[PDB]
Amino acid sequence: QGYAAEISARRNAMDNASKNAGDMINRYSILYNRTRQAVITNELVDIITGASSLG
Amino acid sequence: STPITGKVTAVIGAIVDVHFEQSELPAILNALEIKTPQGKLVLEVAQHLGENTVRTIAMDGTEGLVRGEKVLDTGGPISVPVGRETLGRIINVIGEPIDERGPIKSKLRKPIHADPPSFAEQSTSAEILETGIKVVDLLAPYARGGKIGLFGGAGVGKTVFIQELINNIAKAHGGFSVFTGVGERTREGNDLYREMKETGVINLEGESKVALVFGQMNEPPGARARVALTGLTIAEYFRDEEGQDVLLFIDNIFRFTQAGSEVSALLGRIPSAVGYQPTLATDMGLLQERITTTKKGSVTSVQAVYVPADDLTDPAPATTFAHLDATTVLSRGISELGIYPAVDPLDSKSRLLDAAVVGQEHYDVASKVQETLQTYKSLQDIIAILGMDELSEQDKLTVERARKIQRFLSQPFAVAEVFTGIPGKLVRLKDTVASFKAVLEGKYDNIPEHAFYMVGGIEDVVAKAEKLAA
Amino acid sequence: NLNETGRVLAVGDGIARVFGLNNIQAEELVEFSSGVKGMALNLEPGQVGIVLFGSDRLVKEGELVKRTGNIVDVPVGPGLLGRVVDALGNPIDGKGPIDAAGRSRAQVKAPGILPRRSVHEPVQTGLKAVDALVPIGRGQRELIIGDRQTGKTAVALDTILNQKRWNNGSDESKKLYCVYVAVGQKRSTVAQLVQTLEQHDAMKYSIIVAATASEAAPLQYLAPFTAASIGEWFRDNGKHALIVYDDLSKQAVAYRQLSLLLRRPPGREAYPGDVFYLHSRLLERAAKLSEKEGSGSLTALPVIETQGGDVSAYIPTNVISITDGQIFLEAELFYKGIRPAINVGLSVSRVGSAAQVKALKQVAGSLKLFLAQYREVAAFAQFGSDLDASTKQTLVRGERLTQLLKQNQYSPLATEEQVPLIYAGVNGHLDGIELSRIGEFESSFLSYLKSNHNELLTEIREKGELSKELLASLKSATESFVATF
Amino acid sequence: NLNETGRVLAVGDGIARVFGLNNIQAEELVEFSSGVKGMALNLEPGQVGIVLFGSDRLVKEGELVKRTGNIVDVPVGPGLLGRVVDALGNPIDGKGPIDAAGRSRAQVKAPGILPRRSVHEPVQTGLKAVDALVPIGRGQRELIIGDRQTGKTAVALDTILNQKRWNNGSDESKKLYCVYVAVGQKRSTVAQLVQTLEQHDAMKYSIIVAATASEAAPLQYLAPFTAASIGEWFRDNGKHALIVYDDLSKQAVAYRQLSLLLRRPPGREAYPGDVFYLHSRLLERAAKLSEKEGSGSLTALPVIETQGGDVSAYIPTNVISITDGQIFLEAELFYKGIRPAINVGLSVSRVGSAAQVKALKQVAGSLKLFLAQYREVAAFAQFGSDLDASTKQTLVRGERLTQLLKQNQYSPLATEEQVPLIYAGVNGHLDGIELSRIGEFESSFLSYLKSNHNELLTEIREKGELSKELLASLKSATESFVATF
Ligand SMILES: Nc1ncnc2c1ncn2[C@@H]1O[C@H](COP(=O)(O)OP(=O)(O)OP(=O)(O)O)[C@@H](O)[C@H]1O
Ligand SMILES: Nc1ncnc2c1ncn2[C@@H]1O[C@H](COP(=O)(O)OP(=O)(O)OP(=O)(O)O)[C@@H](O)[C@H]1O
Ligand SMILES: Nc1ncnc2c1ncn2[C@@H]1O[C@H](COP(=O)(O)OP(=O)(O)O)[C@@H](O)[C@H]1O
Ligand SMILES: [Mg+2]
Ligand SMILES: [Mg+2]
Ligand SMILES: [Mg+2]
Repeated sequence: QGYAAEISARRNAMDNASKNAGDMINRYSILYNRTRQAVITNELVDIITGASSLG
Repeated sequence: STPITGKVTAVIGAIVDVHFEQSELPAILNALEIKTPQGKLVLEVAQHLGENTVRTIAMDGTEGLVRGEKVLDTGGPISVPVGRETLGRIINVIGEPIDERGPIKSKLRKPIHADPPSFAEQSTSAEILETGIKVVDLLAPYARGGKIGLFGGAGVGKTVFIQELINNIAKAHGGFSVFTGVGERTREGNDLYREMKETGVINLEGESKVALVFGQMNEPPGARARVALTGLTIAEYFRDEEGQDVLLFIDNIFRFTQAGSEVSALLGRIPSAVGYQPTLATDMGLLQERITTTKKGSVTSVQAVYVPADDLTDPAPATTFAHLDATTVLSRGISELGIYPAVDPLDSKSRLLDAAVVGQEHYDVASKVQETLQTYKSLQDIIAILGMDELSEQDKLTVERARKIQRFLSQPFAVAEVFTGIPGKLVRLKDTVASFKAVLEGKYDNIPEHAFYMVGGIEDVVAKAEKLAA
Repeated sequence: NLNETGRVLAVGDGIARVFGLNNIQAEELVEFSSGVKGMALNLEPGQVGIVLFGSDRLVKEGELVKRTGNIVDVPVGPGLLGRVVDALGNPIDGKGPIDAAGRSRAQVKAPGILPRRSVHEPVQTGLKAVDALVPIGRGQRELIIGDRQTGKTAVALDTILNQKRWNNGSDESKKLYCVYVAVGQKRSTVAQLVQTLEQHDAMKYSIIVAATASEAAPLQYLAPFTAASIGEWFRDNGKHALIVYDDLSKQAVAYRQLSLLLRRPPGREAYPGDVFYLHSRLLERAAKLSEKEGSGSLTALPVIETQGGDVSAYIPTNVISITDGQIFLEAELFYKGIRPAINVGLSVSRVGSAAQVKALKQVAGSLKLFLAQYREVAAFAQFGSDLDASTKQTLVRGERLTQLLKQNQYSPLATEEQVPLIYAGVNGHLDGIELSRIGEFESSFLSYLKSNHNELLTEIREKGELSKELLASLKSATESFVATF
Repeated sequence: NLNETGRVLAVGDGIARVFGLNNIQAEELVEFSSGVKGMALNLEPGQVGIVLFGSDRLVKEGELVKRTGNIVDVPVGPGLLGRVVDALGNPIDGKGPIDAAGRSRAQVKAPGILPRRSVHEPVQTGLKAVDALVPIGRGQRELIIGDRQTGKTAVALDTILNQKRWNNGSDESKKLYCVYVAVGQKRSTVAQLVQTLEQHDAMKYSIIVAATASEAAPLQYLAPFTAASIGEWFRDNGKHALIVYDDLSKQAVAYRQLSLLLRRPPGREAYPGDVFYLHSRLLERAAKLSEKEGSGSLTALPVIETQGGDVSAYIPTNVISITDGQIFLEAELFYKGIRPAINVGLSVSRVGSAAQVKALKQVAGSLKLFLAQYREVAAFAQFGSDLDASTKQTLVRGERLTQLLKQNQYSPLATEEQVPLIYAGVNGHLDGIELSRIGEFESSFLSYLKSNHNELLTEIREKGELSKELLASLKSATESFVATF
């Protein structure tokens, strides 16, 4: 009887874990954008600064 | 003699501008000389800005150049010594002896710059090359007369690796070898020169079977960008004129691009993506094309590649893959575990990885080992989140094996004996395949994992497992 | 003269700026005193920027240069077949002078909106995982995108070899001439690639446009267009030609180099704005001409190399946007054993069944389903037997269906040999068989049919369809072999 | 007229375009009418680019300029010992003129390939975590990379303090002179550092070179190079030297400033193309010389400042590639109580045991390997599952070894005091002791030997190795103490 109570709790434990971990993914995935865009803009700045070189 | 005089007009870093007279301009890729009290500062033509002005690249320290010193046109690209005369001697980029052995008596002087062999001259081979390293001979075996690449971040084991190859191929090779140090620790050369004497490869009062070309990192951007060519030229000679097997060791090849990357900005080149110069693919190309086997002679090349920030997406490493037949990628994630040489079994591939080359039996055993190590890495998310007990009977049995094979790939090198304390061990390919085969069949599921860590032949595994039990 | 001639003002970086030629055309070729040729891409009021096809060591200051009055042109026609030429179109194999039936400009305008037809002629690659899952069509632009050392060339390479089934035949509207475009590859590789097609008798209908890495940048720039025309020839004359660009990634790098050295505006990742106009003006050249135009067709299989699966990069995004489907390949899938590692999940084809044999379509419509549900329930396979029977059934199929797609290299199979394997897989006649013997199953099964049910195979090859009679006859022959097994 | 003189055309931001000077050399020192000196880096026909060592509010258009005729050099010799000089080598401590024996240039060629010796001489850093895991060797360059406020300087500083054990001696070949190179730091800090050295009578064998932030960019740039020449001196006269750069990260920023201002095109993140060549021709200058040369040597402890723990950065990677290993320091380990926070996982020494003391080499063989297993077990016990005897045994010891490595700043420990502690650790005599006890255990155990078993400490010290007899006594001395209390 106390085995049927573990599975029941463990079924709830991993349910919220998937919800938190899952929702955590929708948060880091946003940080992956701003960080992707940052690298694209930064690499672009050196390219422009190397060409804007005059006297 | 009828030399062409010139005069320096600008000096910026490793970039020197000379102003010649009309009708007296030297073509691109021509050497120049400027007399100094200390020595000679060779220059190399790069561009023609116009108005009788040429831009060169300082082959040495630019400090001490006076606005308008008279430069002497060499009349041709940098000349390096060739022939068996260069055997057993150390040579810099300019082709001058730097071992205190007096002048190098060469019958010929061939320019460092030359065109790549013709598509017609290209000769394909399928012969295999036996080194003695299990993880290699079993997975990605090197080809005789082929191009090898040793990829790896900083402190992974690229040097020790290439050093062992010399301790197992060079003596065992009835031909000639050429080592070229490009952008590395001057001290590593020293130890090398010392070992070549002690092994017997280089004899000061006798015969030698290898030449030495160094253009280390202490040298300016000019030198490190052409030292690779200097040593290539000496190899190529034994290739066509001598018509015999030759071992070319380059370390490191990444400095070739980098060095050029430093000066590209000063030569008025708009920096390409990642800061590298636009002329990356071509330069990296005009070097690898020359390093190859023709119908005149065979050349086995072992080039160690550096990986900036352990990033393989970097242009420098990325471009180099296409110029290699056998690639031996080293992962830092493998070093940290203590398993060495930190060779990545999945990412490392080879050309001779074919049944019709290494044998049918050899291919199957190699493929099984790869699939085992893959599933292992695939279950890494379960072995930490659910334990080992949750795995199935087929899984646990595989996992254990994957751990044994993994540790079984490690091998003690006689070169890094000072690091491991264990005497080097050279395993034969014929025994190597027979070893894993046996382990794949489960014939040693009783033996402990620690009995496969840092072990040569399969016999030693059983011997070790028995010595521990005592 | 000053109008037909010019003086070199400055030379370097494989680009020399000349003064004069006040009547020179855009992108026109020119010839220097030394012998090396080049083409002017930039036409400035004062000077003219001209790229080099050879070392800049030959070109000096003040040197004289004269016009050629001709734009980049390459000789086309059926004489090239079995030869190996460079970007310009000269011989490099040493088999003598080429016999072309005319020339065509490197730059040709793509067929208009009206002179085309919906692709309907399948391009059998001989790859089970391809012809079953991602069907390719004559005139389609299917992209072979994937990381390094994944099996991108394998896909194309097998395709070419799988053409001996029709090219050695008599009918022309059935054949398919193959044009491979080596860009940025070392000579050693090309010499081998060629040597493989020969040991298989494929050079008989293959054209190699080699553009080694040591060659000047512009060569690697013109290679794809050069080869493009060569194949269009076949297309215009009412035939079928398959051209594989391996790889466009290297081409862009070359072009970037020229553009930067010429001091043109640098964009994302140092690529000029016209980089997209480059590939779009290349891929759109391949299509399916209508009945009035000649019903001719030109298929394109462009190859793109990603850096760690990053399909979001600049170049890849451009190519993927233009093509009509991808054959995404992953190294990981390769390690597991699944070879060729064609990620069914990503690999797609916009044309689809439109260009696939109905004989295989009748057994492939469902194969995309099972595999689809298999990728979803793939995590369960790692857990104990506590899995219900419903999901378990999926695992039984997937393991086996995935094991069937595994096809050795250099071993293409005709449709007549694919259908029998797919039909036995879909219904589930292998579920009872061990997942270790699936390999030998294909061998012994094919040999069986070719000795006892040869009449069935030959009817599928000719008709190309499966009638209710065959569906029953094929099932009976299968259940018989599975039984005796 | 203008051959030896020149008139200023423009001036600002520490840069001065002077006209004339058609006989000045490359990188030659010059003097303006104001009194302020300068350095010529850009040689052009029109004008000469010069960088100022001082403020530029004094230079004005049309001012006279004179040349020195000599390359920027600095005074060298024993005299500097205990003195605090600046880039140029002038006294800034206020204790009289610098009595130098010779003068050497700033830029000196690295020692030859022929005149070298493999590193075999240890460098007692007094840090157990260091001398046990990543030993230093006379002639190598051990990096000290880490974020701000971690303990980079600490490692270096303690080293100098530890040298007092031999510098007060009579033997020369055993001593080790120290050269601290403050770059980018504020005068406040430098003052406090030099104060601390004196509080330990460590200033007498120490030379300090100051290049505070306030000074001109060219000073911060030249500081390390001149400072190196100072140390090279001992290396040549058959003595041993120990230079510490702190930090090259600032030096590159400085050198970046001259480039940008001299209108020199930037590479990545504005750093000059040859930024690598900045640290390469610096670190290579330190190495072990041949017996013919004097058996002299120069050790280097470069310091770098990462941002957010990002070692993948531009400058750091440039230096990691040159240095013979690195002592990674993590902020996170510092709070956890690991002080000094040396990450063994990432800290390595390329010279390895060759440099380590022979005695200490025996007691700790696979210790680094064991600490690797500890982190392996420590991460796996995170699951919250029970552990067997094996995984808990190593977990017990591995946890205490990490606690034994913790050592307080300003507290260098001799070799005779490190061996015993490590001995009792690797074996397993601490396993049966509580964690918060390891602390006082160290001090108590030492006091025990210094009182009773002092003979052994004297043998380990002189011999430097462990004999069959010495192990016996040492074994019994350990067990006897464990029984006590
Ligand atoms: N279908 C296959 N069956 C077995 N082996 C294969 C198959 N396809 C590829 N290989 C293996 O792949 C290797 C080369 O792969 P491939 O040339 O297809 O990748 P690629 O796209 O050309 O990568 P790269 O860009 O490096 O050329 C060979 O060593 C060969 O063993
Ligand atoms: N071994 C140690 N034990 C305890 N605290 C320490 C130790 N070493 C250094 N610290 C503390 O860390 C702080 C900063 O140390 P340290 O000066 O070594 O950092 P740093 O690397 O020099 O940073 P910065 O370069 O900014 O000066 C000091 O306040 C000091 O008290
Ligand atoms: N066979 C080996 N076993 C264990 N460690 C090794 C082995 N070979 C090299 N190493 C480690 O790698 C270090 C040297 O790295 P190196 O070969 O210079 O790498 P890189 O090519 O990245 O500079 C040595 O200090 C040693 O610790
Ligand atoms: Mg190395
Ligand atoms: Mg390919
Ligand atoms: Mg500090």
